[PDB]
Amino acid sequence: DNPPWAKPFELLVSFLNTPKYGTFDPTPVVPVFFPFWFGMIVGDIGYALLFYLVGRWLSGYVKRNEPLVIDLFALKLKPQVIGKLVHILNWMVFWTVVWGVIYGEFFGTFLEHLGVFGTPEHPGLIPILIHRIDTAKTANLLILLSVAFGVVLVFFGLALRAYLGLKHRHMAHFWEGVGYLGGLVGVLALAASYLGNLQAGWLQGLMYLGFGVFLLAVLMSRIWLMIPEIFTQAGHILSHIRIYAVGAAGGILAGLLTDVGFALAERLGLLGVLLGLLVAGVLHLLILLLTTLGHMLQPIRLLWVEFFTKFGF
Amino acid sequence: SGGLDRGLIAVGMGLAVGLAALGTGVAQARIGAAGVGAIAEDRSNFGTALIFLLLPETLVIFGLLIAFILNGRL
Amino acid sequence: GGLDRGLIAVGMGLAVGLAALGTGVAQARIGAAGVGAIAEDRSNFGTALIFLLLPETLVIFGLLIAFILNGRL
Amino acid sequence: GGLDRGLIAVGMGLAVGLAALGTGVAQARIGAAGVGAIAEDRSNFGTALIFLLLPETLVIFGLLIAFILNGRL
Amino acid sequence: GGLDRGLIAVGMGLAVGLAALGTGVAQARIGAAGVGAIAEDRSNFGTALIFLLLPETLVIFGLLIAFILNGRL
Amino acid sequence: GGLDRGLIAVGMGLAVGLAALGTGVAQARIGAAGVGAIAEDRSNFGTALIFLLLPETLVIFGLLIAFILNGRL
Amino acid sequence: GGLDRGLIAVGMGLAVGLAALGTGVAQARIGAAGVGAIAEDRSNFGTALIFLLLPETLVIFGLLIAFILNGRL
Amino acid sequence: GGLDRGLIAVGMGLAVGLAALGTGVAQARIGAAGVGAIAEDRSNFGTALIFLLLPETLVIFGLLIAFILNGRL
Amino acid sequence: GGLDRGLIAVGMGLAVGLAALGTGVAQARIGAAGVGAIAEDRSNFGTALIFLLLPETLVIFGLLIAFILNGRL
Amino acid sequence: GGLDRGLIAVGMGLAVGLAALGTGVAQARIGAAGVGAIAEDRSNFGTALIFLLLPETLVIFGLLIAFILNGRL
Amino acid sequence: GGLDRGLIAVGMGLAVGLAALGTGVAQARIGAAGVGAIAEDRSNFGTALIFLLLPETLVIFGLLIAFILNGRL
Amino acid sequence: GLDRGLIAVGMGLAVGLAALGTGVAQARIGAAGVGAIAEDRSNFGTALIFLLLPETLVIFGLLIAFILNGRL
Amino acid sequence: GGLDRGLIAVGMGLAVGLAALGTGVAQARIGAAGVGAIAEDRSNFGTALIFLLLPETLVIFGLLIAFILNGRL
Repeated sequence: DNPPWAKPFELLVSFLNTPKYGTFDPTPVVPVFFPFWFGMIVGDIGYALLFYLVGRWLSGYVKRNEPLVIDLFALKLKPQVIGKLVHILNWMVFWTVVWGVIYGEFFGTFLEHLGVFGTPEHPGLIPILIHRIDTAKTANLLILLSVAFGVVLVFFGLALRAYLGLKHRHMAHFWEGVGYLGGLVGVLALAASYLGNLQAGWLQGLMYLGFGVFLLAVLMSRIWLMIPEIFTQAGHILSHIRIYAVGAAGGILAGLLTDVGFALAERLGLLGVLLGLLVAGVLHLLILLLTTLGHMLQPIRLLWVEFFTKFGF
Repeated sequence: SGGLDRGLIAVGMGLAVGLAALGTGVAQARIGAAGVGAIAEDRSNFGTALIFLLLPETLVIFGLLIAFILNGRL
Repeated sequence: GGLDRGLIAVGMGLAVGLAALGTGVAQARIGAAGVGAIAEDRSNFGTALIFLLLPETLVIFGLLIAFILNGRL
Repeated sequence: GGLDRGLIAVGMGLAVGLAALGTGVAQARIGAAGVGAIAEDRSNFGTALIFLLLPETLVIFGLLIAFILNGRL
Repeated sequence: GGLDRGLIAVGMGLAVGLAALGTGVAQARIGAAGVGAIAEDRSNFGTALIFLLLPETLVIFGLLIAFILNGRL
Repeated sequence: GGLDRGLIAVGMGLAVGLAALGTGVAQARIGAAGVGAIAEDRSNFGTALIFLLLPETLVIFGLLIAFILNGRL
Repeated sequence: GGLDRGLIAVGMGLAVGLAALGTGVAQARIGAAGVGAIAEDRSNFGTALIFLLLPETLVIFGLLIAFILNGRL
Repeated sequence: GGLDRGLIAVGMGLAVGLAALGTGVAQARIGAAGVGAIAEDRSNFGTALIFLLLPETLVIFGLLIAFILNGRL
Repeated sequence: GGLDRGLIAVGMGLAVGLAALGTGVAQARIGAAGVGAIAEDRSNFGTALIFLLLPETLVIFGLLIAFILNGRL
Repeated sequence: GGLDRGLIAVGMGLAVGLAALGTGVAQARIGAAGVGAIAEDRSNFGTALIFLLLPETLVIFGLLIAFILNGRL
Repeated sequence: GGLDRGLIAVGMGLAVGLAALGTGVAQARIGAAGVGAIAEDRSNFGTALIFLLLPETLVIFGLLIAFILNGRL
Repeated sequence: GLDRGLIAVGMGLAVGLAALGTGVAQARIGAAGVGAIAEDRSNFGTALIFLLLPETLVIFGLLIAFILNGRL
Repeated sequence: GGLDRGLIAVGMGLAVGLAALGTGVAQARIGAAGVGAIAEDRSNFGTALIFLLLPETLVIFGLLIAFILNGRL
């Protein structure tokens, strides 16, 4: 039982095993999180328009509700899976365009021939909030954003495990969740201190308190499982950098493809703009086909592993 | 505005990307071989085989991340 | 200009690359076994995915030490 | 300067070559399995082509790293 | 102003990367055997996980050496 | 400025050589499977030839990078 | 001038990393055989664990040499 | 100075050596399959020889790069 | 001054690491065979231990060379 | 200068060595298959010898490149 | 003393380490076959021990070269 | 004076890699020959010829080493 | 003036070590086949020992070149 906004993501949740009953439903988490960092990864408004065209074709199939059969993958989704996929794709492409606004470089570095968006050297054009290719501020900012998303998911999952242990009288899992939360808070404080900052005495107390909470949880659940698991949880926190790395990869692909296109058009022909755009579009389609599957897998991979293995399942 | 340090940074990021791609290819070799065998056997294992094939891409992804950080230091 | 900057970059790249290579070497064999188990039983997905995602701690440590070196840059 | 130029050339050559080596390592096993499957069934051609063309992303990443380095030149 | 720190970082990268490579080499075959045993019986998950967590000592000692060298930095 | 040209040559040689090595690594297993299938069926010569000639894109890109470095040279 | 300290660090890192690599190479096949035996009999744990823990002497010697090098400077 | 000629010699040597290594890696398995085929049927000789001589294009490209470098020096 | 001590340490680390690598390479297959024989009979324990500990002479000689280099260091 | 001839020697030696390594890697599997075919029937001698001596073109090209480099000396 | 002394140490370490690596590579397969033969018969102890101890001549020659370098330096 | 040392490095590298390649060849060739000997006691000569054939690469490496030593 | 003695030492060590590695690679499979034949028949020890000791000529040539370089020292 879910609201109609979360009904298509029930497919993604129920693709895996059913909940073990008396357990919270992680279904509404997916519409909150998955399209957000999917759009953060893509940021390519032209690719988003391509996705919207694909969604329009799939909605045409919904009108043509008789099944879509792809013998290449042996896939049969007559009304419901295709309707849910259309809903998911539209909800996802919305945040793709929204994060592409911050990712304002449109369909690659198209600013060379006629600059619509504007670098900070050109305030007359429309500004871009995050400079994409610049590395001084953008790299640190997006790495910290990914780390913050990982911390938010870690806190939510461990708090949910603790609450489930309280409700189900599963107190061992409650102590595990509390100790993991405290230990990871201490590890985050230690990492922030090691990044380089003064006033480390106040972070030292927080790290000591987190380590004490973790030590209490080890004294409760002492049987050989705790500290390798918390190391894997720290690695799971670090695993969220993917949403920046894949996005930077996509931006570099699009920018260098546009650079090759404008090298063909502007620098040699001065009239072969259409031919250069055709070559750039062909390369863009090839790159899109090769990379889209991984770019859409990595966020749902992050959810399915990181949040769900902690929460239950 | 650097000198030979910029070239050494380029060497380091090239090594990082190349060896990360090498590790990803090493994983994808056996995983894709098993996946193609499963596809030829059942033809319904496409989702699992494709997911298992696309999972090791995180290695080259993070190598590219480190190279981009090095280009930031460049 | 300091050559120590570029050499720290070289060491960081070596660490990341060889950690990724080790994780790939592990994940090749583990993923092959996992795909075999999946094709066999269709219900071994949890154990197969746990065993496949477990050896990523090597590249996790490698990226940690790389970020430490980049901070000391 | 020129020493930085030559070292950048060495780095981009290493990146492209090792990415090509990794994709060759993947495509060896994948192509062997695909050729066997096609020789058996002759209907697995599309799946074999997909599984063989997917590893090219590593070469693409190495090439773009090399092109970034060349743009620095 | 000396380039000693860069060579220290190179040593750190070599140690961490080769330790991670060795751990991955061990964990490949050990994980394949563990996944096979899990698919066969599934009652030996404790031993399968123990024999996979055992080779982590190599990368642990690599981390120790890197920590020592980073303290020397 | 001689070291600039020399290191450019080293980089382009490394690129083309490692691209050729990756193509050879792929073509080993691909050609073995192709020769086996051709001996078995005698009619799948075209598919085997296509799968054998397909992974030469790596050495094509290596040659492209080498020629770019040559133009820089 | 002198770069002895960083080069000493390079040597120490090479020692520990290659010792860990050799131990991982041994422990791969040894642990696979041990997992197979402990899956078959569920009572060969003592011999399997002894045979797995014996190759760690390589890492022990590598750490001894690394400690000697660290104490040298 | 002489560094240009020395390192361009190193680069062209690397190119031909690694191209020859890749061709040998391919021709090992390809020639083994060809020898098996001609031992079995003794009429697959043309296709076996074609598949064996086909991966020599990599060492041809390596010789091309080395000849370009030799003309440059 | 000079790179004397650092390169001496590099040679020492190379000797220890490669000796340990060779020992691990031998002990991998030797220990796998020993574990198989122990699972078969459980009376071949002494022979398996002798055959497994026999290739430790490689790392013993590596440590001898290491101690010679450390004494001259 | 004082480094040109030595680096030319390094390049030509590396070219010959890697070409010999590649043709040896080819001849390993090719000669194994050839001896396996001869043991089955001794009438395969001419074709087996042709297939074995065919990858000698790799070391021929390496020797030609090394002779060209030695002509520069 | 200086660069030459350290490079002499590097070459000495390379010689002993690679000789030990080659002996380990040989002793892996030889000891595996010997342990199998002992498990079958146990009357093959002399032949198995002889065949295992013959590859030690490689380390013997490596140590001879290392002692030659020590006496030279 | 570093030309002499680098010439020695190149010579040693050439002969070492040639020996490595011939060891790689003779591994499988000798294994196949020894396996064939059990019935092929009559055909021992063919196996010996097949094993001794890859020595041409050591011959070429030694030729290059002799040339480099002459330049040395 | 020195500074080349260490490089000649490095070259001699490389020659000896790589020749030993090649002979180890050969003697691994050759001695495995020899031990199998010995456990089969116990009468072909002459042929097995001849084929096992035959590839040692590679180390003989490496030692000869190392002696030449030692005389050059």
